Amino acid sequence: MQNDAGEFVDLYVPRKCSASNRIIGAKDHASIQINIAEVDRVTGRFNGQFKTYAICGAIRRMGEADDSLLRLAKTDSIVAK
Amino acid sequence: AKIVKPNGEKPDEFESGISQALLELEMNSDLKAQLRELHITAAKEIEVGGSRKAIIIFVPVPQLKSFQKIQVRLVRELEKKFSGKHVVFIAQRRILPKPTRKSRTKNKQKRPRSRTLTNVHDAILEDLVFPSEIVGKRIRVKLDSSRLIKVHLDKAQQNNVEHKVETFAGVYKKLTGKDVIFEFPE
Amino acid sequence: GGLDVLQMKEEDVLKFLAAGTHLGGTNLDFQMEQYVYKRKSDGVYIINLKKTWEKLLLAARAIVAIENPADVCVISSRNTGQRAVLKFASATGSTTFAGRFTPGTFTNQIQAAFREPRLLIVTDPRADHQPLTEASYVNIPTIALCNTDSPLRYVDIAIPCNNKGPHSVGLMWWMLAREVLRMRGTISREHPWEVMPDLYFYRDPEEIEK
Amino acid sequence: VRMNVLADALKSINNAEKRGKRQVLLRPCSKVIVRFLTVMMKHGYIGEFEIIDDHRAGKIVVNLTGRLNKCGVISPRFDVQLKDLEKWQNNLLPSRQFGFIVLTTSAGIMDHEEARRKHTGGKILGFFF
Amino acid sequence: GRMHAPGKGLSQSALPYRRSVPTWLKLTSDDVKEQIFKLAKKGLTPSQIGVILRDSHGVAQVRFVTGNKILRILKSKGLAPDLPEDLYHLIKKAVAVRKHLERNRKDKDAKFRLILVESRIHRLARYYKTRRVLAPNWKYESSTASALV
Amino acid sequence: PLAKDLLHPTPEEERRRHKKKRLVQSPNSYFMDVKCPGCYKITTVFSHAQTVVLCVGCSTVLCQPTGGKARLTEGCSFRRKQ
RNA sequence: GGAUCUCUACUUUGAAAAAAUUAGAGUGUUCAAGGCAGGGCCCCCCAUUGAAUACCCCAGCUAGGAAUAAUGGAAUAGGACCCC
Repeated sequence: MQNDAGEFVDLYVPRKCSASNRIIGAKDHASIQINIAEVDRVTGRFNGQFKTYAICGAIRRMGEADDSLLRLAKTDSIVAK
Repeated sequence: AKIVKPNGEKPDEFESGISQALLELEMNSDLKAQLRELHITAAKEIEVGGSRKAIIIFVPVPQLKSFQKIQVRLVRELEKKFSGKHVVFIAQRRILPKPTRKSRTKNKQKRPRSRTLTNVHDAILEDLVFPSEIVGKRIRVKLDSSRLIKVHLDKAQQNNVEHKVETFAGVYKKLTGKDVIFEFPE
Repeated sequence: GGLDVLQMKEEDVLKFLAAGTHLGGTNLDFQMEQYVYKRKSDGVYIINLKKTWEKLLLAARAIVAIENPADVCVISSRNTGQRAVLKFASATGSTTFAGRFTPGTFTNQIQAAFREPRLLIVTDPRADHQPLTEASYVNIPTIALCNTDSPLRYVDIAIPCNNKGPHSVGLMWWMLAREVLRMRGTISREHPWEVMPDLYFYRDPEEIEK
Repeated sequence: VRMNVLADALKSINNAEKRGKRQVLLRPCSKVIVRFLTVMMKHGYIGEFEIIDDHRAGKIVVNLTGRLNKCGVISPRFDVQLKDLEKWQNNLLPSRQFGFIVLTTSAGIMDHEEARRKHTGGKILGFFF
Repeated sequence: GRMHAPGKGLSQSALPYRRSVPTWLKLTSDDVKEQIFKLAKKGLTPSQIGVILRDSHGVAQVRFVTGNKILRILKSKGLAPDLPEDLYHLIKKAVAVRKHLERNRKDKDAKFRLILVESRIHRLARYYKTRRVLAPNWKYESSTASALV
Repeated sequence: PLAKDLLHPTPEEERRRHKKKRLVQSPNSYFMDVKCPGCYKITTVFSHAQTVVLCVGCSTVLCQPTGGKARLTEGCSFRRKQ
């Protein structure tokens, strides 16, 4: 949100769920922001780069948290098809 | 015969040249008795993707089904006279404008569904791929208003039209102004 | 792991067949139907070992992403995975709850046994439902060795395997411990790991003395 | 029986959206639905959709972007003039900053903002925000 | 569901997408019309004619080999019956129920069905009068209906 | 099943589901060339014959009407066409 | 009250309409409720001194639009155009 003059008036921009584009509320304790490390092409060791994914509590409680991360890993070329 | 136009107009060099190839073919082939009773209305050559061109031989609607029985023979024989030119046979259907409340008329005859733009454009799409057959039809409405039609042809007869899918798109875009991509599902 | 060096070799698939990691019981969860290959004639569901390897490395990537290894919690309530998670915690450097998970360990701050990890790893989602449900009140992710008849109520990385069975569960904890160490600067990935998969196998008290 | 097929289309979208789905299949296809889904797509609420064309009413499969809160219809389909349009905006739209009321005017099926610029009224199909 | 009974069963035909005759069907439009005329003369309703052509002659759809439906083929030649087939079978059933109802007097189930059938007869005949298929003076009489079947 | 591809389903699901609930409805029936063991003429017979089909100008019976598909007589070989 | 064809209800404009009232423009009755008057210069003149404008359901009238919803057109054809 802006103030029609370039002034961002939102005190904090919440994280949207990487699986359902849902706003992760400040009191959504079941929410998860899991990091998935990236490996090297030639040796496959941890270099320091990782990928961030946020899944809200509703998707996680429903049981579609592992399928969402699986599809998100295939999109970022983490796990094989 | 060779060509019988509805009005008093006369064909040009190219339409007469195609008509000459039809009467010459019937004289020295087994298509003598079949090409004497049939004729064409027009024949327009258009360009396609790249440095290639194709022709569109128009046939009257009552003579369409009789033209399909010998199209598999006419296509192979006519493509020998024009090597790098594909041939198609699409009927000449008339599209009547829908009755509005401004065009002054007296006794318009209900404008049958066969003359609608939707029925004509779908009929043209069927005659354009006559060796194959439309098994399915999708409409990929993209993010903007521009859509894309996805025609699903038969798995059989694929080795005959696998190279004409580029010409079918150019012909259908020239006559109707629509984007069509052809697929062969199983 | 989609590269060429992150593909399982012949010696890895032989251990899965010897332990029984592909056998997945008679029941099937609708959330695990993508990890099962085909049901047998005796009702047993065969778990795809290739998809297990992909979820294993995906699980190992999240573990290495945790800077402090102590922030990883490895909970196993059943006796079949008690000594397996203890050797896993020592091989990596993570915490563990090998006994009975006291309710309120993650929520009751004034409690003596209070531990707030960054990544929870349970053996059986059904048998360890209390640590999973309690970890939902906090922002603690979950990596679970999920069988076919295992609910994914609070599972974030479901590892399809035969969680029940001494040789099966002990191998999975040994496989994950090796991949986590291989992704670090500890194992060369060319020489086989010195630790044998029999160190993670739970032994009944009747067979220990012999 | 199946009356007001536009209601069954937007109800299917609104439900599938809250379930977290990515694609929703609409059983009956209609030009009123396509004109409604195009306005929702031009403002960035739904993605692309393939009009599956069988030799019947036809089906549609719409992609969902997770940006839609609720899409519904106005069942009686009242006649909205250019003066009474402001009253419908306050009741249906959740805010004066977003949300649209899809109308049916002589210039075509469009939202309420475009009806103000073209200076024309008509009937009300529904809303989305 | 049904009109006069509960039940949401969907047991109907599923016509294919391809509106074309198969290549193995060599019967032309004239051959199919000759088969219909022979079958329509011997007292076969348009429903029964299409069944024989489908199961013995391979004619999957008479509408595809020809340009008209089975009833329009008979209506053009003049072999269509006076009253439609569906309305004829509803009256045929009502006479059979009423004949059973006058012998068995205390079968309240049959008396209940007679109201259901006669309700379908009046609404089906009402549709035919709007389409000018039946004369405006047409009326189903429970006494004189037995001579029409 | 949160993100399921509804446009390109596997042929195992389209073949399994009901003929009316498919993406594009298609009949589960077909036509066959029933060959009588005695004679040699080929007769196209619908799968669910629904009628007692016999050879034209003969005596042998080809099919029997049942609840679903027709029960062909013994020895009457057939082949489906497309 | 299903889908489907170029992709008289509805809608917009105009005409017409008692004022008062309501909304509202101008204006220091000492302010205000109100009024429709009154302001400026040394026998007048300037501010064409002002005394606006909006609203007036529905129905009727008029001119555009043609989406949406009804409705009609050729089937026992001499149906539409010609021929003449």
